[PDB]
Amino acid sequence: PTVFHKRYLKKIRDLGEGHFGKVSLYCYDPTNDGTGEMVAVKALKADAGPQHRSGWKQEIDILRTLYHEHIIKYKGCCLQLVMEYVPLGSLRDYLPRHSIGLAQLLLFAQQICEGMAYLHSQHYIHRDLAARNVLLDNDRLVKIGDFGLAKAVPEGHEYYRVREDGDSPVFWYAPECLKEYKFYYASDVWSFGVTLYELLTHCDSSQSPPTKFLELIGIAQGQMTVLRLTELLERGERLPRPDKCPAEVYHLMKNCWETEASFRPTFENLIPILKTVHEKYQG
Ligand SMILES: Cn1cc(-c2cn3nccc3c(-c3cnn(C4(CC#N)CN(CC(F)(F)F)C4)c3)n2)cn1
Repeated sequence: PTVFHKRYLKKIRDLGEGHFGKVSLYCYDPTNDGTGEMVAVKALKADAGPQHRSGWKQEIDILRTLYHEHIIKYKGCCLQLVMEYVPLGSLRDYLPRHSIGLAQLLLFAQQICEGMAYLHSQHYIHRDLAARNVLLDNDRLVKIGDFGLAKAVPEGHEYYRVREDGDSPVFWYAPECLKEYKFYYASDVWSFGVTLYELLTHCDSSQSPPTKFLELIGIAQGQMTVLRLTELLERGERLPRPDKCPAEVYHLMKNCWETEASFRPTFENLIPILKTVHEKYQG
């Protein structure tokens, strides 16, 4: 509802970009003095089609109505999406550069669950839960930073019917997404399991989910990369145990990766469990 005037928005640097989105850092200086507040501004790339353009207002309305300590703060519009600047950036860019302890990773893991549990309680599915969409406020504060794929689950259904795209993050997806094209709340849990794997590997590119699943599938599979991913997943093949990752944390990852969606923990279930595991490694 807040209206930011384009003239006061002074671009500083580009922060990140997706297939049809771009996020840039701006100083909103109506004067020109030190008061100039730092804002993150998200806009639609020129190439975006009318499907992604129509679902952009819907994105803006999702973040508009989400108020949670582990969800990026919405500021207003100028359409361009004005949000808070989350100082240390994505975990994907941060972790390969800063060696963070196991205890802190488990703490970040917990906060992702609280934001995710809150999101699910508002009847929304994220569909893009990955380390790149989790922003670092400080060494003890994390936030879900992008909702480009987020969708409301229709009232009388337990899943959203997904429209098989090219920009879909298939290496973060559960088999029911890849095979039946249904996105359950339990499908975000599968992705959290992947995100936890990313945190535990410090977002190292050589150990990333696409790197690991392609070493298994092969890089010359024609139109069959998704199909071969589905069959290895249904054969019970999973990402390896991140080196130094606790055995119990791995079993919790593996349990987020149950082939049967119903056998997976909810985000609510995960919070008491991660709080305990964190407390354990905090000592
Ligand atoms: C020191 N330092 C701070 C930052 C910083 C701060 N903020 N504050 C808000 C957003 C960001 C980001 C940022 C970087 N990538 N992203 C995305 C994924 C997500 N969250 C959005 N995606 C782009 C599109 F699709 F939305 F357009 C990528 C966001 N980076 C980077 N280095």
